[PDB]
Amino acid sequence: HMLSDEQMQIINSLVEAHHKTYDDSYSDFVRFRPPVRRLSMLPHLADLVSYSIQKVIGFAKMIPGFRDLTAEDQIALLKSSAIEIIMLRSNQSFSLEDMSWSCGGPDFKYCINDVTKAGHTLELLEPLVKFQVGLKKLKLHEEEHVLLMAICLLSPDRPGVQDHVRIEALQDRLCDVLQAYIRIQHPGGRLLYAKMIQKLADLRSLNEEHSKQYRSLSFQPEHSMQLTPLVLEVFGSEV
Amino acid sequence: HMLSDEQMQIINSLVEAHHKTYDDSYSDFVRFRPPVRRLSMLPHLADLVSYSIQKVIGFAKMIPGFRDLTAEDQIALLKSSAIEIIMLRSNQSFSLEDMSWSCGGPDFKYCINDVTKAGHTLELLEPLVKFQVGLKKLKLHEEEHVLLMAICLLSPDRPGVQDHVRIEALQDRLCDVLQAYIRIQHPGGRLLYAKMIQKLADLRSLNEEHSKQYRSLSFQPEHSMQLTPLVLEVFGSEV
Amino acid sequence: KHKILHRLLQ
Amino acid sequence: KHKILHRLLQ
Repeated sequence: HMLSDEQMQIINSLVEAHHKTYDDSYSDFVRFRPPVRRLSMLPHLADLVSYSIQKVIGFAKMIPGFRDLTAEDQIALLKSSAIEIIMLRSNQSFSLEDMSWSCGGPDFKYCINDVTKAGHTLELLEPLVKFQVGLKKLKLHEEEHVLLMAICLLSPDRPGVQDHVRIEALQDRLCDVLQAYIRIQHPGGRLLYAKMIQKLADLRSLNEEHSKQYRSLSFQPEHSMQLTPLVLEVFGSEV
Repeated sequence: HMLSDEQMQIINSLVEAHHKTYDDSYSDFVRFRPPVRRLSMLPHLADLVSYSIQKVIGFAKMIPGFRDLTAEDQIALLKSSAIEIIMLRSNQSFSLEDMSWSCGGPDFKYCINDVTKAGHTLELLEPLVKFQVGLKKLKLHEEEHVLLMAICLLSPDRPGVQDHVRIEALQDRLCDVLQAYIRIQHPGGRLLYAKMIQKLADLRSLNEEHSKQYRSLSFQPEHSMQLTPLVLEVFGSEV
Repeated sequence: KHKILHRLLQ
Repeated sequence: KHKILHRLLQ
């Protein structure tokens, strides 16, 4: 068959929303507190994550049907998925070549080691790379990548969500466009969809793991003081 | 007459405490979010102030008799005087030559203009320079400058102080050493003391003015998000 | 609270 | 609260 207008205008909006919020030159990174190779990377990475949340929020605001949700459900969805969306978009800067996130010269190239000097260990930093590699290999079209993010964000299974029925409906509509698009426009993608939805499950573990690690970090004031107000708010437990 | 042992060992400790917490090369400034000339300097100056609070705390911890105060009075004294102490120590980087704070190349030289792009206006930025100039002119010895700071910090007239009698006693002892020192070691300083105590009154206005300006800034989340956890805590109203 | 998020969300 | 100050004050 072939895509419908309503469906296609979802893709235009999402692709445009991503372009308006993701810079392939990573030029704004010079405004972050400089990276330093207890937890010397914490200051810089905290700024990177903070910056990203802001970007994920601008993108979310442009997902069709999201601005119609209650301020509360919008907050609940962002708080629970923020980290997952940061991880998804980060794939664009990930390099299978050097297994790192290359956002600039040697200064902004992020190795597994670096994330360690920011409060995280190898044991759990391992799944992040595996996720990045598996995701990178799927060679997603910009349209599929931007859709997966919109779908992740609209997961109705999030702590704190109220109108889980409406969220469920929206996520469903987006899942259609993603399925249709693969079928129509993606040659050789018979299993792709299932593989993508699979990636959403991997993001949950990565999410949970991060929560535990972050919790520890935040309870130690000498460390939480290195974070930013937005990060402390988005990953905080206040309800 | 001449100084006593107890008195002199107060001076050794204070001078050493300042040396251990003030770097004349301002080398750590490269770790702050870079300066940018709504409120583009806010990010960098917020880091400068944050850094300073940390330094003022390390100094305070070394003021004789301070660590014996209750954790509460220590917090109350720091919260109310922090800004004044930041202003006093800043005199060391102030230049009557160019009316600015020269902490590095053109990048870390702070003009009145810059503080404006950080949420503050000229109307009240004016008294800060006048204070800096008047203070600079007094050509204080390192011993007198470090004493004035210790005295400012131990003002018993601070909102939230409990044991105001003990604070009052400590500040009094320091006032002795300052008075004695001027007399014994400071040739030509008959009015100096009175001039110094005068400066404490100017710091109160500067303090009050800052409070009002800061209050406005902090109530606007798009701005407070640019501040640091420590700054938000020290200048915050939580009791 | 969530003061900052409410703001960023317009 | 004053979590950070309590910490910095040892």
